[PDB]
Amino acid sequence: LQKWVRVYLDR
Amino acid sequence: FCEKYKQTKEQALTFFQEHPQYMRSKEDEEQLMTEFKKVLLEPGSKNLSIYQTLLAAHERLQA
Repeated sequence: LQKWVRVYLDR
Repeated sequence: FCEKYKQTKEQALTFFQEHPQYMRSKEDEEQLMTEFKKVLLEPGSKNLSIYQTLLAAHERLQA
């Protein structure tokens, strides 16, 4: 999950 | 920010329970991450929830 959250928060 | 994070993780979890193939399959997870970054490169992607972003990315693979 963490990779999805960390990519999303950097958009 | 810390609460915003826990809530973004929860939303992501629900999408992956709705679409269990992605947490079972390396190739599928890869294709989805490729479309996910492409959605996030769209103008106004800041306005999407993570659920909306994940669903858009999955719909781009169903296309």
